[PDB]
Amino acid sequence: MDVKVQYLCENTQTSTQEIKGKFNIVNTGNRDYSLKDIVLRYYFTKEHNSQLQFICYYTPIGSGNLIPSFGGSGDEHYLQLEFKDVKLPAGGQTGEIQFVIRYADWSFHDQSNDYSFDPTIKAFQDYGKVTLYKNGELVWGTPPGG
Ligand SMILES: [Ca+2]
Repeated sequence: MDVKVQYLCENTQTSTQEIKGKFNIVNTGNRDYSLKDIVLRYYFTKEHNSQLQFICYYTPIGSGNLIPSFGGSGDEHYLQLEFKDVKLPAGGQTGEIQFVIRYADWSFHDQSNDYSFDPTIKAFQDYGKVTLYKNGELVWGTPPGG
């Protein structure tokens, strides 16, 4: 009855320099939004202190309209996506948001200890391990320990 996330996994290897997959944010409710009001989080544990980097090679909403950051710590750590003011109508969707998370020094992740990693999902499906927040509330998904 509100926005939700679909996910698929591209890089399925435990050990990799790039976490890689796609998101799709679908507005299933009756209210149009601006994406500027929506926060997405993909939870993963960082194995290194090198700078973490987000890269989106394609999305229909334009990659320049994404505002990536990293937050939390330990088992609460995540990639966060925020957005510029891009309207997302009721019934609409972003379409694919490709994502890669890598280190500036090209260090290897261990994905096996990442809460949001699911290598068995190769086609988009509604996915509760990536969260959305809006208006200070959790509106989609379950965060770690949540
Ligand atoms: Ca990890």
